[PDB]
Amino acid sequence: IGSLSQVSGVLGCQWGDEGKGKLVDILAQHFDIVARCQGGANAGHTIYNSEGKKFALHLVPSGILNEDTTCVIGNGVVVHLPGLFKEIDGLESNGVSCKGRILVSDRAHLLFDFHQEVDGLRESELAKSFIGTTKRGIGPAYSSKVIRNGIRVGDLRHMDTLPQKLDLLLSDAAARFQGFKYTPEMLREEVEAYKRYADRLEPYITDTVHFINDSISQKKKVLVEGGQATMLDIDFGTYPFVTSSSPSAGGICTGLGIAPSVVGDLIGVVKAYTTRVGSGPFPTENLGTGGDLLRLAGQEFGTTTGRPRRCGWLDIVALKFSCQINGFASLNLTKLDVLSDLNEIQLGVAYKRSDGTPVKSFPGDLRLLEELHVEYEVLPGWKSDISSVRNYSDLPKAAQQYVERIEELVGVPIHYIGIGPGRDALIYK
Amino acid sequence: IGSLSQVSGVLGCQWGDEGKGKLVDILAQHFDIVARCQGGANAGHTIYNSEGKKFALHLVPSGILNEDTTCVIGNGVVVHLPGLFKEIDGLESNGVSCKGRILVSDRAHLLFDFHQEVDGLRESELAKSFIGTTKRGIGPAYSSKVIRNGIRVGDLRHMDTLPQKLDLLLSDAAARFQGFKYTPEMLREEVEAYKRYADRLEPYITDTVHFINDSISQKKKVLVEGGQATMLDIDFGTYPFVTSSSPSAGGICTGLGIAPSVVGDLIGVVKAYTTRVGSGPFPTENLGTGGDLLRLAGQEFGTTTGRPRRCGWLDIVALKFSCQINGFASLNLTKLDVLSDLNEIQLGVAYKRSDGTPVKSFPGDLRLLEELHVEYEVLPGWKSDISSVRNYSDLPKAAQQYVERIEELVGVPIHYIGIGPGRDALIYK
Ligand SMILES: Nc1nc2c(ncn2[C@@H]2O[C@H](COP(=O)(O)OP(=O)(O)O)[C@@H](O)[C@H]2O)c(=O)[nH]1
Ligand SMILES: Nc1nc2c(ncn2[C@@H]2O[C@H](COP(=O)(O)OP(=O)(O)O)[C@@H](O)[C@H]2O)c(=O)[nH]1
Repeated sequence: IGSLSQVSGVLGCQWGDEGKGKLVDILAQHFDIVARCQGGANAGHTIYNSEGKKFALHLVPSGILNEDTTCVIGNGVVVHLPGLFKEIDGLESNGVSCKGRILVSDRAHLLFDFHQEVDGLRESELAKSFIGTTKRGIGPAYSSKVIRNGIRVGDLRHMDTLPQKLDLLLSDAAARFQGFKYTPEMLREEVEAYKRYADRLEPYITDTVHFINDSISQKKKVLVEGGQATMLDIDFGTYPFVTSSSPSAGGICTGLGIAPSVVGDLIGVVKAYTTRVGSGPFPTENLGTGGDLLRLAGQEFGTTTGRPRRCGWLDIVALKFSCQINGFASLNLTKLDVLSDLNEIQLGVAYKRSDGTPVKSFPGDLRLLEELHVEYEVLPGWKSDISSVRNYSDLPKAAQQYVERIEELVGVPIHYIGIGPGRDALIYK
Repeated sequence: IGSLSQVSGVLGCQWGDEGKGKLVDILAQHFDIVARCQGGANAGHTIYNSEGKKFALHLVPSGILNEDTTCVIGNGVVVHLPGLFKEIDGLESNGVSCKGRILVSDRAHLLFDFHQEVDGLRESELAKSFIGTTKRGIGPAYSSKVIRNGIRVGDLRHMDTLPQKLDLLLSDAAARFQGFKYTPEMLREEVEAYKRYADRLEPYITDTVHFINDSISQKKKVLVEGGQATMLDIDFGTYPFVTSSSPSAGGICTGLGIAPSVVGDLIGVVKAYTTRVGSGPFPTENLGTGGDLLRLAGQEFGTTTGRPRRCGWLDIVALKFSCQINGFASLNLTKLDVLSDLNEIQLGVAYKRSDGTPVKSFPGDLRLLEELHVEYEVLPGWKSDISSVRNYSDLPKAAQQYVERIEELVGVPIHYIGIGPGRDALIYK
């Protein structure tokens, strides 16, 4: 743990809910800075302190629980101020003092209220391939960024031109969707509202790129927190069933201003099995007993909705893919304890076409991904409670073998084994 | 030169026309693969072969002149098929055989004809300050990618659904801009057109991610080609006066599927001074005779338009910035020969606010970037022709000192010095 590189990172290997939050929180004990690089409020990093208090971070980096840690919100992120403050409010009321510990990049883009209303207006137009995003507005935010008419955090320091920028964004949104209720009164609404936010955010705004780099040359330890998993990447994911950001290792560079040569060891958080929140390709998805079971044992339900999340077996093909894309040094096999009630465990060892020809690497073509079939391997499951095991060799032999099997197949070793939602529930290897 | 890492790369440090094309063409001799990772057709890499023929690449990687080199168009790119073929056509008629040498990623997005018409509709609609783009539609291309409704290269293998995707994109475009002439006839137009493109492009389409990665473990040499310069990066540039892609080192990872730990030595192409094609923040801009002379000796005029480009002194503040963002190993100081007529050469050494407070690092705030003033340094120029100098020590002492000074202020060594547009006009150090 203390042998990690000066600039380490934590990324997701599957489809989003691996359990990075827990890891970052545990790792932040030996890191000066914890910085998020991509995504937005769409997250939901759940952590439990030393006592057992349930903290569900969204924008604020998971390392916010460590008092001697400076949290940085990078440039690749899309901050929604109303929500950011609300998160800070309820964070300080629960103990953690966020004063001068949350550095918000001035190059990061502002996700506005209209961005959220606009995202949803497009959902009622989608066919059977609708996204799972409940009007969050991540797409529209990055849309504006790329178009180059979006507003950034540093733009809040020029309240004179802010209403001018606002008009355009709102004009674009009104011209597009007829359902968008746009009035000259609503323009003045967010202008006054964001003015208060601008005054409030002021102390927070800082040059992230400069800070990170300066800190790095100052020998300060930096732990980058992966927004989501790579299979949700805008490029390497299961397009179009992905997020608009870059959960990949590249997003650390583009989202923080760090050179590739500066990025150190990356730990890929892999769940003992797999899950997927929205719709789309899922090769190892189980729609029966084992599926309903993994969901209950892992409590794989929406936190805000309670909607059942798709469950399946650890996809080895999809995992080797994420391993090469990010070049992970180590892996964090989470939710191992979920497999404690399994008689026999399965692994998605290979892909093969309808016709029989083996599939090379994880394909980008959604169709081929929904046509092919998986070749499983069955490992003997241990049937004993393990949420109390602290050492490695104390683990049931069947469990050890499962871990060791994933390593043999993937090539990347596992140094972290999660066996419970607890902060202390982690087996080092 | 042969000491370069297995996976090298060449990126731009200023605002676009540094001279990478020349360099990649020169470096391609010792590389098995040359791959573009970001941007689109907006490029204009000019190169001269052994004889003196002027080749102006756009989409095809600059290493296309080397017969034993397989060019790869990564996934971060936005290919406009009509233009790509037109380029391949006029390329093969000029000698170079592109058969089985241009590998087009299946995960790359397709820049459509409507994307170009749409892009131009937003500039004429806007009042006052524009962008200065030739209406190539790079922005809208990435817009759709982010929105996740954009069509990719691999989607051409499913002609049955292709017309469905088209309708959405065109619907989005028509709903937004009233000026967009959309008819059910123009839909079928591009459908039949792109069917032909699909059949023709078929041989080219390959899994870029897999190819690159597999090739790399096979010990094949890969030279990544930087689209443009980092000061034009969507994040680290001078927003909103930047491109929609990531010309940064990160773009190599997100645009190719290469892990940061895999990316080797990056070479930063720096002009002996600075230029800027469009409008926007340009600290070192010289509106006097100094810029006039600088422009003429450098031939800084649009190739397609003939428009005069903004000229200035080598910005050290902007250069150190790009150097930390990409973490360059070496630099390629280009167009040195342009300063051969200069009595004295200046360097933008520091930034200072209106009140006097020093501006730490390169700022993101465009306003601050247009308010601050630059503190220059004046070095004695050599007044001799050097376009024929082959060895380093053969260069006038004043020239050597200029080179060594840039290395002292920046911290990154210069191993390549350009003294002419020629293929052979490069001094190694
Ligand atoms: N049962 C169990 N829960 C775990 C384990 N590791 C983490 N968790 C919990 O699983 C949930 C996954 O974390 P979440 O915040 O949703 O994932 P994130 O996407 O990385 O933010 C959290 O409630 C964790 O405390 C484990 O080994 N077993
Ligand atoms: N005088 C002079 N011209 C150069 C030198 N290096 C490159 N050039 C010219 O300027 C161009 C530089 O940018 P260009 O190729 O248009 O695109 P890039 O890919 O952004 O470099 C070259 O193609 C040459 O014609 C140099 O050392 N001296």
